[PDB]
Amino acid sequence: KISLDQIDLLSTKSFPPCMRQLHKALRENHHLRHGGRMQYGLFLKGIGLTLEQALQFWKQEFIKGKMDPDKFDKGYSYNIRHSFGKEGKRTDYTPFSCLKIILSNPPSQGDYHGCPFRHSDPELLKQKLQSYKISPGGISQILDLVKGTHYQVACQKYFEMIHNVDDCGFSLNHPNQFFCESQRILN
Amino acid sequence: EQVFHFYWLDAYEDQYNQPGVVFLFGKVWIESAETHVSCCVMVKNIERTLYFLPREMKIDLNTGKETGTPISMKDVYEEFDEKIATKYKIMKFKSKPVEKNYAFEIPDVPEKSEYLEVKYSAEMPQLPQDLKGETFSHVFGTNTSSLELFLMNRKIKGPCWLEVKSPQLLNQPVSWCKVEAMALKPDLVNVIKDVSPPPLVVMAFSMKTMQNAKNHQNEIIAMAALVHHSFALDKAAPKPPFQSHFCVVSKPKDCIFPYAFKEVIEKKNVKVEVAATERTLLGFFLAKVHKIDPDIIVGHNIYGFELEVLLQRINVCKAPHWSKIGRLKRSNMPKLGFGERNATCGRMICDVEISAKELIRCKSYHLSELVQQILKTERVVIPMENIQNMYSESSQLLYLLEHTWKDAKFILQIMCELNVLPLALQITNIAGNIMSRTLMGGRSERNEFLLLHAFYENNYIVPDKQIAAYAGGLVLDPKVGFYDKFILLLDFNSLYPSIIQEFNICFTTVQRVEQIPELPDPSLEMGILPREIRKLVERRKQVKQLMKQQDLNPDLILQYDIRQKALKLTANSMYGCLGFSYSRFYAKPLAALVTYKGREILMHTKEMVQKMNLEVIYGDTDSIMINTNSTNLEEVFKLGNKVKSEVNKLYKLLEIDIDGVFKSLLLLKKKKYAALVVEPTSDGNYVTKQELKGLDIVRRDWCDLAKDTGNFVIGQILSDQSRDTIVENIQKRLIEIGENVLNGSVPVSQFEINKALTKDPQDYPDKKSLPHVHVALWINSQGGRKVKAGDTVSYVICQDGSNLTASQRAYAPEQLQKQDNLTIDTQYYLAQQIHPVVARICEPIDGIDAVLIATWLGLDPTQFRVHHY
DNA sequence: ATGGTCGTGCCGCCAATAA
Ligand SMILES: Nc1ncnc2c1ncn2[C@H]1C[C@H](O)[C@@H](COP(=O)(O)OP(=O)(O)OP(=O)(O)O)O1
Ligand code: SF4
Ligand SMILES: [Mg+2]
Repeated sequence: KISLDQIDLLSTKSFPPCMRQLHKALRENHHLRHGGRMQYGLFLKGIGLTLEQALQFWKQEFIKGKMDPDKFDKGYSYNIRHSFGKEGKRTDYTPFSCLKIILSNPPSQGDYHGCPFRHSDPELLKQKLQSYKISPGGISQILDLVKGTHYQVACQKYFEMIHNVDDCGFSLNHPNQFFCESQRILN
Repeated sequence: EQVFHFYWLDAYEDQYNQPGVVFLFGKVWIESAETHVSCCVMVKNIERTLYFLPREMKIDLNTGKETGTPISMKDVYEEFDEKIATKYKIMKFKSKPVEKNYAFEIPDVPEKSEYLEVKYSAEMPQLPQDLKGETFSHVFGTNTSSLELFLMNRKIKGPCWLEVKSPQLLNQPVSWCKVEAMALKPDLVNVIKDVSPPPLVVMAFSMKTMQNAKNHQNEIIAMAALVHHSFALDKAAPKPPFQSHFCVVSKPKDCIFPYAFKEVIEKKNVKVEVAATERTLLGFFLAKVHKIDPDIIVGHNIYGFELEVLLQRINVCKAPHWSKIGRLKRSNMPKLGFGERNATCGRMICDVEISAKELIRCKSYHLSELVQQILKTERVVIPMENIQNMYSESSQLLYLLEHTWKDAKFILQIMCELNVLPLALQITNIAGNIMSRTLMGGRSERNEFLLLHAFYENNYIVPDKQIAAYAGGLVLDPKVGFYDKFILLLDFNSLYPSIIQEFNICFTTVQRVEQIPELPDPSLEMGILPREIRKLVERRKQVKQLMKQQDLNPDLILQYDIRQKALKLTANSMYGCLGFSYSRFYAKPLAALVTYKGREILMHTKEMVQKMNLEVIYGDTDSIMINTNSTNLEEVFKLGNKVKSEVNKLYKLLEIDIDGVFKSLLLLKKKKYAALVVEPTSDGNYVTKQELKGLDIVRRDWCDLAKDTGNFVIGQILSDQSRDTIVENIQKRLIEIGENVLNGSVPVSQFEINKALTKDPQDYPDKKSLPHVHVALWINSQGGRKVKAGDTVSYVICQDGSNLTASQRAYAPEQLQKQDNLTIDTQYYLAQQIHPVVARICEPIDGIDAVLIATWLGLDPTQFRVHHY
């Protein structure tokens, strides 16, 4: 279903800011750390991508990093296949829940994964939202919620005033759920 | 009466065939012939000894009931007399009570108690090892060997002069020796000490095989040997090393000798005999061995391939009197160093490869490498397949014979230069075991025999034979970087033996039942282990004192260094044997305690040195590196002396010395550093000598080109030049190396990589991913000379074009120029052999990085870092 | 058939739980 020519548009329109930042980092640096790689692979599996297209996209992006295909094949192809439950125990995996991304495995230096509303600094988040044509009132509300230790409802309000809807109508527990709810209204 | 002296050299026994007898071979003195000849003596009526531990209270074999009557010695005597003897058919025995001390791991045994010592001939059967009874709780020494019992009873420590009392003639000869003797009981043998050892006879030989083309089989076609008749074990090697020689050559089968070969032999006029078939050559060699009667046989790879092939050829050819190779008369030989040792009974076998491996560490242990290193000469290697081609010309056959003779001469020269025989004799005389077993290598046997002698001499009972695990050393956290000021290094002399002597660590003193036992009380007397290690420590100190003598020959200094290193290794192996699970004296707690004490000593020394406002940057379980941050040798020397005095004030037996003073040190990681060592010469002047420790350059699994580049980089870095010029020099050298590699002017011999084999090549399940095992498989399947465990394999990675991985594209060096589709893979060597070593070496210094190295080498930097545009 | 501690190069394997 999903092709390679609309993933960028989907990230800019439907993806939450965390995975949008991960996609931008993968596009620019042509590389990612283990946390970002795992999160992006699980999300791409969740949205509906199969093994062939995911492998094609990953190898094409790695070519943009300028390492030989053999290196990628013997280094990370096994990990990608195991992420889909196609090797080892052959156990299918669930994409990381929003609660785990917010709390579990916090990012470190050089890591772009995790919740920006909890990990990314507010001062850089201001220009990040400016790049996302976010209204100043929404930015102030998001900052106030962040100062109030509110992350799930903060992303809920973010989805609300980026989706031109007053009420989202769901409880935020999964970025895959976020994308599905965004697509249910957009499409 | 009648009595004759004797000098034994070897022993042999066979419980299964002739129980209760020991054969001794050696030299005897004859006045009429004014020379020493081989002799053998038989000792019989060797009887087993048993020790029965009486029980303080008898217990029934059903519920352990104690009636109330105390147990007397006569009760145990009656129990053995009327119960054990009848059941196991024991006819005659002698019994008497004695006193013994037991201090080993077996529990429920008092330290001092009486035992029932019963002796009977070995002909009667053997009691079970775990026998139990109404009045005795345990039995010791059920399965003691006859040879060991004889040696411990007569207190014989290695070769020595022996006196036989009341000799008896033999009705039927049993050995190929000139003189024979017989002793009824071992009580008639005595040892003397004030006689110098007699001269011996040394025989060196080697052969050249030939693989049959029609069927998979090997035959011997040429052979030569060298004999010396007055070799002395108490002096230097004689000059010349040999006095006589002989050689014999025979055709394999189908090929015939070139015409007029006998005329050429007569023209040359050398002691060479041409043999018709293989059987004639084998018979001639067997007769020659008996006629010469050698005492030491020295060769290369004798235990691995030579002896087995020779015995197999003798068997298949059915040569008469196969026993002439040994010194005993037998009919059927065994087959598997056990079968070979049994076959060569009576004659000492010395292998140059084993001795070289035990003494000197080299890149490889082939004959060519040994000649190149020890003798600094090159040896021409004749390809195995070309043997058939060179069999049609007289000149080629003569060249082959001369090459065999040269190989024998090289083996003899290497053996004489390494001084293996005097060192082995000294080690045997120290330990007290059989000297022929010493030449086979190994450290467990020597330590076991030494401890056995020590415990037997002190009236103890030794345990019967059989049928990571704890905290070790401590290494401090290094301070990675580059240092320019003078750096000290303090070392401990014989740390573990010193700790053992200081803290009286011994079996008798330490009470034990994963916990470290407490230290023994200082009021207790010295244990057996410290008193036995003190002799080795004193011997090493004496050797070092002899070293300190000035104006010595360069070869004598090297021989003394080898001797002292061997002595130090032997002394150190005593501690290691305490942690050997298969050892006869296995004791983990003692090793744990000594390691803990060493760690505590290191910590205390480090803390007390830090207390004096000095920087400590490294240390490995006995050392401390101090950054004095000075530039004059006098001040650092005075500070080192002060610290040495402060350290040595605390202890009584431990000592500390200034091992060396560095001028500049580059520390990379743990056990990996390189520095310049300052050595004074005269008039207060000093010279600097480079040295390496643990770097990737000193390893044998790297190509020589990478090693040379790393050595040059290390030499340039440690120099005193400005930091700006060294970067330019390294860049220029790397550019030149990159240009030369792609140009193809580099010799092929610089791309060889050497690796060792642990197991047999057929035992590797990952043969598809291991290159060295693949090359070993290829050379075994399609080649001649066979590679086994412990051998080294040389391989080169070449471009194959099959789109396979690097690990599956290994080939033998001889396979490269033979074919046409194989070429040197320059990319692999320039990107995975040179770059990693240089990048790791130059990591601590600034101005050099992986990207810069890649650019200088001419590679593609678009893989290492890039990414950021 | 001595003990332990340390690093370098090849491979395969795993996490996950909405709707
Ligand atoms: N090959 C070995 N086998 C067993 N233990 C060893 C071995 N090498 C070293 N050790 C142990 C015991 C030593 O006391 C300790 C330190 O050894 P090392 O520094 O080489 O020499 P050493 O402290 O015994 O004195 P020396 O400097 O006089 O040779 O490490
Ligand atoms: S709340 Fe969840 S979906 Fe929203 S930015 Fe944070 S991690 Fe992403
Ligand atoms: Mg990786």
